[PDB]
Amino acid sequence: WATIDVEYREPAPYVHAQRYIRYCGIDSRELINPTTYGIGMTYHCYNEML
Amino acid sequence: LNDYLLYMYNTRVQVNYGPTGEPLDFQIGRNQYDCNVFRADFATGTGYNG
Amino acid sequence: QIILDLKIDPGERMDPAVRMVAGVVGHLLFTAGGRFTNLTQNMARQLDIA
Repeated sequence: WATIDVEYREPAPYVHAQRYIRYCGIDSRELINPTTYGIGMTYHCYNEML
Repeated sequence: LNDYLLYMYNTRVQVNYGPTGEPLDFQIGRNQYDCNVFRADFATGTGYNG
Repeated sequence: QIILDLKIDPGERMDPAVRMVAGVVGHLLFTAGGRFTNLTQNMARQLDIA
């Protein structure tokens, strides 16, 4: 809802599928520490549910 | 090093990615220090000693 | 001369009951401006998100 799910990135190793699936607007490019990654982060569907 | 300056286990600082997809192509931190210079370049020796 | 900084270990960083009280208490215990400082630049950041 009012977000960018799919973003087409620069040419990928396999040239037939070069899409980036970003669930709820998370540009997950870095490695994840599960304690300090989701601090201060939200999206449009989750705010309009609260 | 691209998987070390981005695995943030303290509070996450901001990061602005470059246009390409090369490693160490970003600007990290609050004062936005350029991280492109630490890539190897054998005609100048830009990252390492010398 | 002796400043202090919070630990890294999860389980207490994910505990919302400990993390909420330790933000309220921390503003009444330490001095973080003016002349001297008991905290670190990084620790006092985690006591505002708390």
